[PDB]
Amino acid sequence: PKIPYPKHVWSPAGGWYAQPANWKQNTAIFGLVIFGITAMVWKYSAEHEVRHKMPEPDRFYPSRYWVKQIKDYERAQKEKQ
Amino acid sequence: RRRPIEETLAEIGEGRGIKPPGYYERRAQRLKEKYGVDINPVCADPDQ
Amino acid sequence: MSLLYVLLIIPIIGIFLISTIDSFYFFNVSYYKKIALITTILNLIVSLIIYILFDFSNNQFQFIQENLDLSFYDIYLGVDGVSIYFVLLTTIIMPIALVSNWNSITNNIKSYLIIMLLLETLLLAVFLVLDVLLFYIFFESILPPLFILIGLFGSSNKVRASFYIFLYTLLGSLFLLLSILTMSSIVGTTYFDVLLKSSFEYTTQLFLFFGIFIAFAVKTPVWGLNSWLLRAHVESPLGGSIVLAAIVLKLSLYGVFRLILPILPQASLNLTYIVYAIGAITVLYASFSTLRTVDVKELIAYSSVAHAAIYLMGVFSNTIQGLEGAILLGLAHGFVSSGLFICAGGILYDRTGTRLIYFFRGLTQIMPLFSLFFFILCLGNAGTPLTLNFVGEFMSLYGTLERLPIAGMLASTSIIFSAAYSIYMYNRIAFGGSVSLYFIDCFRDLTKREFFILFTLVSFTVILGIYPSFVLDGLHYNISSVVYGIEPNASYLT
Amino acid sequence: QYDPPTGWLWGVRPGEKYQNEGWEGPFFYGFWGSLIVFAIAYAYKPDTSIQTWALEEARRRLEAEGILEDPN
Amino acid sequence: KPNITGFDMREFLRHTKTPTYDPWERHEAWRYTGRFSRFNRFKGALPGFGIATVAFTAYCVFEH
Amino acid sequence: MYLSIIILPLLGSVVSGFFGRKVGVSGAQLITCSSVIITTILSIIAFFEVGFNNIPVTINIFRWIDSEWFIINWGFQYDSLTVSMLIPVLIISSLVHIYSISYMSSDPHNQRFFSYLSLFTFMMIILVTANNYLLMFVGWEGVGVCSYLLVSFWFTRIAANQSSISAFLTNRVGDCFLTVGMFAILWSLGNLDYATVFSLAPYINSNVVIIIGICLLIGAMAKSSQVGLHVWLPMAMEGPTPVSALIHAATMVTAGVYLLMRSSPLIEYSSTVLLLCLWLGAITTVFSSLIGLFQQDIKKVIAYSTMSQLGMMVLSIGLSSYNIALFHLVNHAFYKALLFLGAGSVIHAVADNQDFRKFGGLISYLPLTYSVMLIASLSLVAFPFMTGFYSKDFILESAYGQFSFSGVAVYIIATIGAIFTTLYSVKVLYLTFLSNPNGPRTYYRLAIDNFFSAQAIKSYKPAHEGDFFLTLPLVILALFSIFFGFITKDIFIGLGSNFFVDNSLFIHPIHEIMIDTEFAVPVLFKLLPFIFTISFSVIALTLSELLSELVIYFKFSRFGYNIFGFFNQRFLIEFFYNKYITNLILNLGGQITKILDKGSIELFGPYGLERGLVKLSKNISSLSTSHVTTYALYILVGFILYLIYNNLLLDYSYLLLIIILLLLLMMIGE
Amino acid sequence: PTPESEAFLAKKPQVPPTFDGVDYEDNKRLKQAQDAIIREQWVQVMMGRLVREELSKCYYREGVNHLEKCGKLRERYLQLLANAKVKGYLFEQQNYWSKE
Amino acid sequence: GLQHYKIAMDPALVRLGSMISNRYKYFRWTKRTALVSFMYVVVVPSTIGYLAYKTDGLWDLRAKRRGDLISER
Amino acid sequence: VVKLTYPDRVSYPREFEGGLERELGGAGAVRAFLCLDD
Ligand SMILES: CCCCCCCCCCCCO[C@@H]1O[C@H](CO)[C@@H](O[C@H]2O[C@H](CO)[C@@H](O)[C@H](O)[C@H]2O)[C@H](O)[C@H]1O
Ligand SMILES: CCCCCCCCCCCCO[C@@H]1O[C@H](CO)[C@@H](O[C@H]2O[C@H](CO)[C@@H](O)[C@H](O)[C@H]2O)[C@H](O)[C@H]1O
Ligand SMILES: CCCCCCCCCCCCO[C@@H]1O[C@H](CO)[C@@H](O[C@H]2O[C@H](CO)[C@@H](O)[C@H](O)[C@H]2O)[C@H](O)[C@H]1O
Ligand SMILES: CCCCCCCCCCCCO[C@@H]1O[C@H](CO)[C@@H](O[C@H]2O[C@H](CO)[C@@H](O)[C@H](O)[C@H]2O)[C@H](O)[C@H]1O
Repeated sequence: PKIPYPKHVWSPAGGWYAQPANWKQNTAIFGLVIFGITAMVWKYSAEHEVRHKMPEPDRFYPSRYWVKQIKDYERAQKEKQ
Repeated sequence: RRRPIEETLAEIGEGRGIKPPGYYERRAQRLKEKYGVDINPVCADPDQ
Repeated sequence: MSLLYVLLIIPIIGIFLISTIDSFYFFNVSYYKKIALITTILNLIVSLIIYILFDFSNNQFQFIQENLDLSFYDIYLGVDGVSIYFVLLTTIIMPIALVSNWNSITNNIKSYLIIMLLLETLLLAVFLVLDVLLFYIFFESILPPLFILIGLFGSSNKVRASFYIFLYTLLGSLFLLLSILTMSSIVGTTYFDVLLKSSFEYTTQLFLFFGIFIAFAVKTPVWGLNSWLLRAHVESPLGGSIVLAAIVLKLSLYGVFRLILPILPQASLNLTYIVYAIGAITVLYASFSTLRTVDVKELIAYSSVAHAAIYLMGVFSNTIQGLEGAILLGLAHGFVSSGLFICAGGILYDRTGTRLIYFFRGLTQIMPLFSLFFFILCLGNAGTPLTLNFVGEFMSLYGTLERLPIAGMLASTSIIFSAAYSIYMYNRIAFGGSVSLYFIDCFRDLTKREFFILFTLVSFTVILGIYPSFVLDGLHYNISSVVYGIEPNASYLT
Repeated sequence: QYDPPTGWLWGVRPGEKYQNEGWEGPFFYGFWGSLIVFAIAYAYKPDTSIQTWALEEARRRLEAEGILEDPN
Repeated sequence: KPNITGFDMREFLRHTKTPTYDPWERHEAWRYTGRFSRFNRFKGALPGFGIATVAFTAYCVFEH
Repeated sequence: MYLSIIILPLLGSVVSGFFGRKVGVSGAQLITCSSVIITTILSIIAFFEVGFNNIPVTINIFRWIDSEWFIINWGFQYDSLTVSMLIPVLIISSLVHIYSISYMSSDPHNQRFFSYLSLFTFMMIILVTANNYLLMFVGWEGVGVCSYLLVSFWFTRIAANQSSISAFLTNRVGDCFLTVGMFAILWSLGNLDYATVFSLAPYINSNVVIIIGICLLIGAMAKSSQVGLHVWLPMAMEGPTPVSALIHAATMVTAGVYLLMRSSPLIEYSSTVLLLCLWLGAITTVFSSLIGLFQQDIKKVIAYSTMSQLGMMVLSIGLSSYNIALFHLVNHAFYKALLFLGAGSVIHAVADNQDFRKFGGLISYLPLTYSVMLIASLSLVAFPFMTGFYSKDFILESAYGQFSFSGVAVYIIATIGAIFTTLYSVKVLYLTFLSNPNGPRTYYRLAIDNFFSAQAIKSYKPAHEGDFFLTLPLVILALFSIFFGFITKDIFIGLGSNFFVDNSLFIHPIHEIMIDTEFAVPVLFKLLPFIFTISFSVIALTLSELLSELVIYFKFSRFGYNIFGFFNQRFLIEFFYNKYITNLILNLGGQITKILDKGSIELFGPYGLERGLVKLSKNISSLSTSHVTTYALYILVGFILYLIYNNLLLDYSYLLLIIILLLLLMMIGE
Repeated sequence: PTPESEAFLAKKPQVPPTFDGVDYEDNKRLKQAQDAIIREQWVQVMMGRLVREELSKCYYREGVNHLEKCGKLRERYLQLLANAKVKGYLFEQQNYWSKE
Repeated sequence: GLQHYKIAMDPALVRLGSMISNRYKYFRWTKRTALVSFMYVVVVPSTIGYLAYKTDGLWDLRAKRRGDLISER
Repeated sequence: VVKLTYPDRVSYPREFEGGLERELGGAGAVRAFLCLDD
């Protein structure tokens, strides 16, 4: 049984049992605004992460695909003989 | 406006952030006379 | 004319307009309120213009006007990086002070607005004047309009409360007057630039200290002496309480960077152990009795005593860190104490008409938005990281410890006991059961006015707590001229 | 099964609307607007901090020593 | 000397056993019988032990 | 990526908390859960990336506190120790969210609950990824706020309010000492970045390490609930069960231990702090094993079992084998969180009842719960070849491995802790599943036998098992509780393993014991905990079931009535703190308020001066009578005194005595 | 060395950081003396900041081997930590001290 | 000023607050009140001040290494 | 009772060549065992 509650109370987190009908549309919109903020934070990390050791050419290290310091090293290392 | 350094030291005393030139060598003496321990801080650098 | 006089004249122009509009019309009181609020917006606009043009590492007073017409008492207005943020706090606070108390005054509305517009002038002055006798003049001109702000718009015990602040603040300020008068007679002036050059003899400085400290212990206030604050900061109207705690309490915090640190250094150094003992005691005795207070507004007032002790111990550390932490904790208390008087004296007392904590319980169930802001404000009062209050306490306590390690360790008890009073009050009012049974009918949650002044004040506390360098960059160079000391290999260079 | 969302925001019942008291006008345009304009201008304000100055010299003193590398 | 109440610990502890006759005997009969007999009680205290033990013996003989 | 791990749990919390209206209960649950799920994969990747390649990651974003010599950055450093901490933190957060989709399904306020869960995860990330001690302190305080917000989630229960104040202020006590210790580092070294503190520690004054070490120890034990500041961990079980699973027994308690493992390249330079950590750890293992044996609540037992394992980890730190405690730490969060989730299922399956006395049978009704919970108890007791066997029993043998008195003592002491651990773990599995039914009959009525005629459609409630969101964690957590010890026992234990070679766990070559613990210990002490566990388990089952009369003779002996109530009452510690410490402070506050503020301060001040002066002036104005004859005499009297004064050349002091003596006579009436 | 920035000319002290032979009633000279002592103390403490930043990179670069490879940086940083504090000018303004 | 919402003002609790606000009018100098008024105001702060006097500049942790002493005096 | 009867150590402190004095912070640091007393 659901608790009785006053219906005049406004709460940013819904209050009691609050689910809107349009919640899937609101949820989807919030997903993109999150995914956009995370994308800005990822491009920040890629360009500001600092490593003093460099990954081996053959071992799994997916950071090699987005981090400038590493990618600039392997591009320079891809120049010899 | 200015006073002889010795004059101010009498009222306040050397120490409490007032470290007049030569405070460390004097402190060496003061600690040796009281504690009886020779001060010899570590180099903290393996070369020279 | 100088741009620092424009800060003074605007509230003066605003008082004139409030008194001369009814002559162009039985005009509404709503139009009285709009004029006073617009005219405090302009001061804030100007004050930010002054801050953009400030020079963060200049050792000369800035925005000065060359007078060259000497008299006996001449206003000299200069801004310095140690005084700029006190001015900015004043000009941000006074619009919220007006908006907070927008529907609660109900009578003598013109007189109420004219006092606050008068107060903003006098409190702006006290940070802007370049003399220590000029400083005293404005530091004590705020006294008559505050006697009337409490007796006209105050609560039940308003008459005794207005006598207490006036007479205590008058008495304590007259021991500061005797010491200022001695300094002027010896030096010939009280203009800052001529005093800071001059070095007083140790015995004279030991007797000027007894006189500037009697005043500031009366105006901090320390525990033995705070009986005026527990009356005045409570019986006063909401707008009175915001100015009294955020701004008036800081007149002596900024008055130690001018009156003690640069001109009486040997006294400050040799007597610090007496200050620290007093400060440690008021961190304990005030914390112990803030637990047992049954008046919500009085509980907030008592919290200010414990906070002020931490900044007083910081300004007496002879360290660059405790000095900046003292200014930051002065600013931090300004925003946070303001919000908790808005919660105590301006929302519960608006809805319940009582301040007794026995009638409140479980206000989260019907006012969720009040609870959210009340908890954030309560955590800043508890000195929690991410707020500007935490930074001010961390740096204040550090310098207290580096200077005299035992008193800093007793001052650090605050960390435990500030948290205990703040959470206990919050838990009793918002949480702590269900909506209380003394509430016969339901209570509405925050209005759009109440939301946006709490939101504004809370926002200042967080963003300044994340990036305090907004205020630290101005302080570093100017604060670096109130430290007293030398190091053996860095001093007396050739 | 979830209930519908509800509440009177600002105490405004679903029929009518929030009546403007007076403060809203200057507080939203003047008070806050002054802070946004202050924030926008604060970006272009030159940095006169003592540290930005002390860093540039202190780098040059360390650069003479092997402690910091000199580009030249 | 015994108390004015007839209670005593020694007789209290001696009676701490399954009573021969109980006015509530039928009402409480369920907790100790059927699904709740001792065999079914610990029938599944070790769930996979039976399946694993025979399976492991298959592994052992596989090597030889 | 690394700075995205930090940000995702924060972002989901904002949507759920200040935007729960817009997304709804389901919208919040998906965003909160999925955002934390995403962070978990990013951190699984970061483990292979940082640890398995020995590539520490640095990032610095901006200044936090910039005063001269004090520059604290909003900066993060990913190293070998960091990525070890994240894996339990993020998986247990990820699974507890999924668990909570069904546990809190009937609660009115889900958007607030799931928000606090995301907020809690953000703060542990901040705690373990900071560059400096001060940003570490943001998460340290942050998780403290998040704990208070979740032990008090049902803020209408006064019990919950009391336990949240207790969680808050007991943790704020260790905050004071941790801040005092942080002021020692700034005073001694000018900065509090980790790299600075550890690069400089070997040369620092030995007595200064003993100040920093004893402050970082006192603060650590407040969060890790060691023998002294531990009163709050039991009380945290007021908040919902999934909070107890993540925060109060798998992640927040860990921050106390992580502070010592992080500060290892510093506190190894004091034997005092290590010989203090050692005993503080051993006292708590027995202090909390005895208490849990005597509790009637499932969660109070499992909370006191958390405390015993925490005491083992600090034992390992004082033993100076840091990598061992980092192993027990990661391992414990798997089989501990499994118990709470498992015991969370049994509480939900009945009536939200929590008492052991009213649970029985329920092994048939809850088949999965018993197995998974016995998966956990076998590793909690460190049954051979469980995830606990590779961590818990290595501390015991490494304790004896350090051939000193203190090492042998804590072996004996912790061994007793082991035997009482096995004892209350039998108490849990026997009472709730293997016992005679003890609760009401509705817990047990099936539909096979027909007990109803006109209401057979409803009114059964035969303690059903939970749904998918309830069981999928338990089964996954149990799969960890089996294989995880063996699979990582080389990363952490090894013999000469170089996982922590970035100085994340610096052990001083004057302390190491691995070689001795590998070879010196005899087989008897190497194997002894297995014998005790296999001996007292069958004994305990026999006493609890076969011979169900001995224990009551003990309880109703007077000697046993007292020993029972000494432990059930938690060593009387709460009673003494609440009466002697807490209530002393309230009466001190009352004495200052009543006797001084409203008393002697006002009697010796404004109210005293008011009362005296008004009486004084009434008397003086009683002189003024408008009688010219009396006025003339007064003028002549005042004339004579002037002539006497300025002709006898009397001492000026003689005058003031008269003047002051006169004023007092006007104070006196009649 | 690094070229001296344009912003590093308006704030560069023109005077030796002392008070010897400085008339106090000449305010501009006295204020510039004060400013010259403040900036030397600040450059000294920012020199430590930069060495500490190098030490940090050396620490994370060498890992276990930090105890042998970063000692020169350790020595410089530990010298600045006792030689440099920002102590102000107020003591030096009000006292004259000489080598003799 | 503004009319507030209806409160079941408790006759008991109102007079309890009216007791506290007026409490100081009845404080007397007894042997008990002097003892508390002497310990809190004199003894405890004098005791704190004495420790603050005797430990002033006694210890410095700044830059001190092994072989050096924390004590400055 | 543990103090009265607890074992003597069985392993001699491991000898390091040179004390690893260069790998622990020079002479101004605590160094491992090297041809000393027991
Ligand atoms: C050094 C002196 C002390 C410093 C502090 C100075 C405080 C000055 C207060 C403001 C001046 C007096 O303020 C004055 O209040 C009276 C109250 O009767 C107002 O007078 C009016 O009040 C109400 C307002 O609705 C009218 O209905 C009434 O008919 C009329 O008398 C004036 O419009 C206002 O200007
Ligand atoms: C260091 C010691 C402190 C330094 C100086 C401090 C002096 C402060 C003491 C002022 C005493 C209070 O001053 C006096 O208080 C009483 C109330 O109590 C006021 O009396 C007033 O309040 C009462 C309340 O019932 C009403 O009858 C009426 O409004 C009025 O008579 C007087 O108007 C005021 O003259
Ligand atoms: C932390 C310390 C704060 C100190 C604040 C400043 C103190 C001011 C000094 C004088 C204060 C007045 O001091 C006070 O004098 C009045 C008389 O005037 C006395 O008042 C009373 O005295 C006796 C009781 O002792 C009564 O019987 C008498 O009826 C009454 O006059 C108080 O007992 C005394 O304490
Ligand atoms: C966070 C703030 C920290 C700073 C404030 C507290 C600092 C405490 C520093 C204590 C150590 C100071 O320096 C310390 O002086 C004490 C004085 O008894 C000495 O202590 C020793 O004294 C005698 C010899 O006189 C010894 O026989 C005795 O075993 C021991 O007590 C230490 O050998 C010395 O190292």
